[PDB]
Amino acid sequence: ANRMILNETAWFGRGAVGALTDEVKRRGYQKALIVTDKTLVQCGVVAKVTDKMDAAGLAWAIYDGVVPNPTITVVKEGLGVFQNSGADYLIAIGGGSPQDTCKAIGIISNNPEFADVRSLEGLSPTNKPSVPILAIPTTAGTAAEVTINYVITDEEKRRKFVCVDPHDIPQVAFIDADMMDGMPPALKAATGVDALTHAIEGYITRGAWALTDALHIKAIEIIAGALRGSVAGDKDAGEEMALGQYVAGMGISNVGLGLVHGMAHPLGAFYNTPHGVANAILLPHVMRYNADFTGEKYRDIARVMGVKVEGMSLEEARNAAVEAVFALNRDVGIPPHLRDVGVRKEDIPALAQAALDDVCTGGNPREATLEDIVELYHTAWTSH
Amino acid sequence: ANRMILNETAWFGRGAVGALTDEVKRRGYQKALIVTDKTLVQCGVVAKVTDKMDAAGLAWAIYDGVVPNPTITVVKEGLGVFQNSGADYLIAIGGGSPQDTCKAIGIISNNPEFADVRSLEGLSPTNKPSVPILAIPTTAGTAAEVTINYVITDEEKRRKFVCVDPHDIPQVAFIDADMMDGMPPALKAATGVDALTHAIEGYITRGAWALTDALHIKAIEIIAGALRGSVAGDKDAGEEMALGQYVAGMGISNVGLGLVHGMAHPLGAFYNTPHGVANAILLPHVMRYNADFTGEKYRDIARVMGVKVEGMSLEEARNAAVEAVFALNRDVGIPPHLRDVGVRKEDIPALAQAALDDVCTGGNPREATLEDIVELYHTAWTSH
Ligand SMILES: NC(=O)c1ccc[n+]([C@@H]2O[C@H](COP(=O)([O-])OP(=O)(O)OC[C@H]3O[C@@H](n4cnc5c(N)ncnc54)[C@H](O)[C@@H]3O)[C@@H](O)[C@H]2O)c1
Ligand SMILES: NC(=O)c1ccc[n+]([C@@H]2O[C@H](COP(=O)([O-])OP(=O)(O)OC[C@H]3O[C@@H](n4cnc5c(N)ncnc54)[C@H](O)[C@@H]3O)[C@@H](O)[C@H]2O)c1
Ligand SMILES: [Fe+3]
Ligand SMILES: [Fe+3]
Repeated sequence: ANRMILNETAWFGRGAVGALTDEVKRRGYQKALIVTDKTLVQCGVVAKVTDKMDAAGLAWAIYDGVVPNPTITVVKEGLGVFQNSGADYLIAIGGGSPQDTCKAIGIISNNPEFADVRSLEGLSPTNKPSVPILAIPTTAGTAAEVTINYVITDEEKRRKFVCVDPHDIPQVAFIDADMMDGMPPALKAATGVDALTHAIEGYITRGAWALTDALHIKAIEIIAGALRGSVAGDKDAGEEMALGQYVAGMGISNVGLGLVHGMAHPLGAFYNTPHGVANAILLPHVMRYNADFTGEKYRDIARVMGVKVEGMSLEEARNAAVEAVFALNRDVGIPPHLRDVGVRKEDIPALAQAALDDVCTGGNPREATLEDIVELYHTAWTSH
Repeated sequence: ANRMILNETAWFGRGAVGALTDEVKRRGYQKALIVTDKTLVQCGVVAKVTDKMDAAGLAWAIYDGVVPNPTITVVKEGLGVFQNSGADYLIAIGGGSPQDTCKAIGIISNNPEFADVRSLEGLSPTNKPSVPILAIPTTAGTAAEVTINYVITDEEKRRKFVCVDPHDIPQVAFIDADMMDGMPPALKAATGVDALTHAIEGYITRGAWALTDALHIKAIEIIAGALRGSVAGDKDAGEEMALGQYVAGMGISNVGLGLVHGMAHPLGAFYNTPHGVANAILLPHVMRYNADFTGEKYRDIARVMGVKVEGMSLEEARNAAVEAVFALNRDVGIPPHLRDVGVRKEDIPALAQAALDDVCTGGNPREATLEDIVELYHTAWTSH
C-alpha cells in the first residue's frame, strides 16, 4: 500500500495569511516563535504576519538567524531562542531554509535527545510530534510546508543530510502569493524551476503511482504556464506559481525524487550554492540521462509544457521535453553552466560520490553509477 | 482565500488496513470502539480488521447498531456504548452511514453539550477536536473518510441535516479495495454513481477553484473508466474505484456540492431511499438544469467519460455529458425513475421545499427556485 502525508489544513490564495489569527485562536495556542531570516525582516515580509498578530492581540517572539542551506549551528541557535522564548508553537516564515530550521527546532524541542541534530538523519526515530508548526512559504518554492522532510547542512562533514519524519508535518500551511511577490526576479526563477524539478522528478520517481502522477503532471502544467509571467511580475501568474509549487511537493516525501536533488545537495554543501539554481542547472541534463527509463512520461511533460507532441516518436517527444526545460531556464535567466556559479572541476569526483550516496538518488528511474554522475556533472559544468 | 482540509495520513491500495496496527501503536492509543453495522460483522468484513488488532494485542469494543441514513437514535445509542466502553479512539468500518455515525459520536464525546445531536447541524461551533478517528471505507463510496461532513436523519422532523466541522476529520484513512469487494453489484453501482455525483457537483459548484477542479476532473475520469468493470467484478477496477471515490471527496467538503445532493437528502428522510440510488436517478436531470451555468466544464466531463467532443459546439458537448451519465446509469442498473423506488408524486412540493432549504443546494451553480425544484422532481419521477 502507498502512504500519503499532507497538511490536515491549508489555506490558498492572496490574503491566505489573513486566516492565521483565527487558526491560532481555534487551537488555543498562547505564544509563537516566528522562525525566519534577516532578508524577510528587512523587506517587511515578516511584518505582513506580525502586524495581523498584533491587531488580534497574539503574542510572538522571533528567531531571524536562519541562513540558506541552514546548518547544525543555526538549528542549535534557533532551539536556544525557542527554549528561552516561552513560545508553545512555531510560525515558519520563509523559503525552505526557515521552514526546515523550524521543523528541526520543533522536533528537537519535543524530542530533546536529538539536540546534536546529526542523530535526526534518515527516518528519525522520534517518539513525539513536533511542537505545532504553522508554515508560511515566501518562495515558490520548495513546498517544505507540505513534506515530512527537512535538510540540514553538516559544515564539518561538508554534506547536506535529509531528515524524514511524519512527526514534523505542519498543522496548517498558508500559501499566499502576497508573501512571495517581493522575491527578486532571479529568486522567482530559481525557486520556480526547483518547483518544476520536484514535479518532474516526482512524476518519474521509482515509487510513482496514480495519485502522485495526477498531482505532479498538474503541477508541471501550472508551473510551465505561469513561471515566465511570475518572474516578469504578473500578479495572477504569481498566484498560479504559489499553488503549482505546493502541488509539486505533494509527492517529495510520499513517493520520492531522483538524481537532480541528489546532485544539487553536494553543491549546497561544498559551495553554499542556492538550492533552486543548483536544481535548475542540473535538471535538463539529468532529464536527458533518465529519458529512456521513463516510459511515456516525457510525452506528457512535453504536452503540458506547450509542445505539439502529435506525430512525434517517443524519442522526439523526450527530446522536446528536455528542450522545453532548457528553453524555460534560458527564458527566466538561469545561469547555463555550473562553472558560472563557482563549481570547481577538481571537486566533481567528490561531488559525484556524495550524490551517489544522497537518499534522493535512490528514487532515480535510471540506476546511477559513480561514473554516470561524474559525466553528468561534467556535462552541466562545461561552457561547451 | 480557499481552505483545504484533508486527512493528515492516508493509506491506499489492497492491504492498506495492514497499516492500522502500526498507526495505533505510533499514536499510543489504548482501546478502540469500532463503529460499524450488523451486515459488515456478519459477512466477516469487520474481522479483517479485528483479527489484525488481536494479533497485535490491540484492545477493541464494538458498536454495530448503525443503519442506513443513521438517525439521532443511532448516534445517541452509539455515544452510550462509547462512554461505557472505556475506548480512547474510534475505528469507523463501513460506508457513509457508519463513518458519519462515528464522526457524530467522536464530536459529541469531546463536545458533550451537543448530546441533543440536532445542534450539530451546519458549521458546528465545537471547541474541541473529535475523539481521534481511524476511517476504513467499505463502499466506493461516500468519501466520508476525507470530508468534514456527516449527515444525520431527524426521524421526528423527517429531514436529513448536514454537520460541517473541521474537528471531525479522521487522523488516518485506510482505503483498501479488499474491504469493498463484498459489496453486491447493485451497491457497487449506486455508491459508484454517488462518487461520480460528488465529483461532478464538486467540479461545477459555486466555490470551485483550480485545485478542486484538478482533483474532481481526475476523479470523474477514474470513476467513468472503472465503474462498469467494478460492478462486473473486476478486482483492478475495484481498486480504481476505491481511489476515484476518495479523490471525488477531497474537493467536496472544501468547495461544496449542489442540487443533486440537495434533492437526494429529502428522499432519504421521507422514504429511507439509499443515498447513492437517489443521487444517481437525479444526477442527469439536475445536470441538464445546470448545463448553461457551467462554462466549458461539461466538455471536460464528456471528454473524460469517453465522448469524442472534437467538433461539438459547447451545447452539443453539454448534451453529450448528460447522455454519458444516462448511459452509465443504464449500464450499471440504476432504476431510471423516482417512481420506481416508491417516491410519491403528491410529496414533490414538500420534497422541493426541503431540497430548496438543504445546505448542498446553496453550492448549485444555477440559483434554484421552489418551482424549478418541483419541475426537476417531476422530470426525474416518470418517463416523458
Ligand atoms: N522537503 C523539504 O523540506 C525541502 C524541499 C526542498 C528543499 N529544501 C531545502 O530548502 C532550502 C532552500 O529554500 P529556498 O529555495 O526556498 O530558499 P531559502 O529559504 O534558502 O532562501 C534563499 C534566499 O531568498 C531570500 N528570500 C526568500 N523569500 C524571499 C522573499 N519573498 N523576498 C525576498 N527574499 C526572499 C532568503 O532571505 C534567502 O536570502 C535548501 O536548504 C533545501 O535543501 C527542503
Ligand atoms: N460524510 C459525508 O461527507 C457524506 C458524504 C456522502 C454521503 N454521506 C451519507 O452516507 C450514507 C450512505 O452511505 P453508503 O452509501 O456508503 O451506504 P451505507 O453505509 O448506508 O450502507 C448501505 C448498505 O450497504 C451495506 N454494505 C456496506 N459495505 C458493504 C460491503 N463491503 N459488503 C456488503 N454490504 C456492504 C451496509 O451494511 C448497508 O446495508 C448516507 O446517510 C449519506 O447521507 C455522508
Ligand atoms: Fe528542491
Ligand atoms: Fe453523496
